[PDB]
Amino acid sequence: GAGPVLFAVGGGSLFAIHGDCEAYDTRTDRWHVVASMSTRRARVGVAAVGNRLYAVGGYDGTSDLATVESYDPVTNTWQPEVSMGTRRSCLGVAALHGLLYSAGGYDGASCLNSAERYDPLTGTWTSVAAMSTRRRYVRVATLDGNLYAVGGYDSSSHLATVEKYEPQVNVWSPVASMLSRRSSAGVAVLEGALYVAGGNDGTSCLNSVERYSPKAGAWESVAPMNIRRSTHDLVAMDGWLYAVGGNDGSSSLNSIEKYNPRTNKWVAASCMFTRRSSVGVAVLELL
Ligand SMILES: [Cl-]
Ligand SMILES: [Cl-]
Ligand SMILES: [Cl-]
Ligand SMILES: [Cl-]
Ligand SMILES: [Cl-]
Ligand SMILES: [Cl-]
Ligand SMILES: [Cl-]
Ligand SMILES: [Cl-]
Ligand code: NA
Ligand code: NA
Ligand code: NA
Repeated sequence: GAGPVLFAVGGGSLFAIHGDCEAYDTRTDRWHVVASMSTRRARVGVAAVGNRLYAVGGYDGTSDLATVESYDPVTNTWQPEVSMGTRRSCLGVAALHGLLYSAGGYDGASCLNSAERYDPLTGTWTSVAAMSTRRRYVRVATLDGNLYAVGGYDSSSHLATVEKYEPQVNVWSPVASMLSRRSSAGVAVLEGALYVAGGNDGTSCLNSVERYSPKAGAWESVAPMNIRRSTHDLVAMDGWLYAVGGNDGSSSLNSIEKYNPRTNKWVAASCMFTRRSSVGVAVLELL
């Protein structure tokens, strides 16, 4: 065998919030329309847990959502799940030891530093230790058994700071700060390194990319993307990085580019049907 399939869920465009979804087949470089969600969700957290898709929170054009829904690729369908304790748009979402974490975001009034976790067996959310920082527009990714919360926006500054959640003790700890301030960046783990691509640093949309090694605890610059992207998403697929959707500062992107770390190079791929900024992305193993 089963191969990786990329899923672009929700997002927005000019004056639009999407509920539709599409899937990218790496073998054929082709996109396929898949089941639409029950709710329109942009700025949604999307994570794969148990080879099932979870769309967490988001913004439906009027409200910041607490609701969650789930995608079954076998039947190609979505279903409701238990809602979070907080409404969260612009959040980070990741899978860790089989549990689904939601960190940071915006509840309609404040930038959140809180976090909670979902056990899909019991369908239950429990709060977890809060981050040291309010992190709107945060991204979250799992590396070596820890959660990494990357950049974001407290109510006033764009952040270059990073935290990591240790679940053995339920504690957030600082991580070396990135070389750049970034909100709405794309974040993904590839061959043991945490890649952060694009984002907005408070001044412009970024095409720069950096990566973090936990062994050293150090950040290192990497080839920039071909297109400046904020609110896009980043995912690891079959040895490559895929940067999906986002915004170049004016137009919502349907563009896709992929990063080969052996050549340190970015190359375009087949673009989506829909333009999706603040899009959720995840990878399933399917055959
Ligand atoms: Cl399918
Ligand atoms: Cl976002
Ligand atoms: Cl890992
Ligand atoms: Cl700032
Ligand atoms: Cl600075
Ligand atoms: Cl990833
Ligand atoms: Cl390859
Ligand atoms: Cl375009
Ligand atoms: Na806990
Ligand atoms: Na270290
Ligand atoms: Na490839």
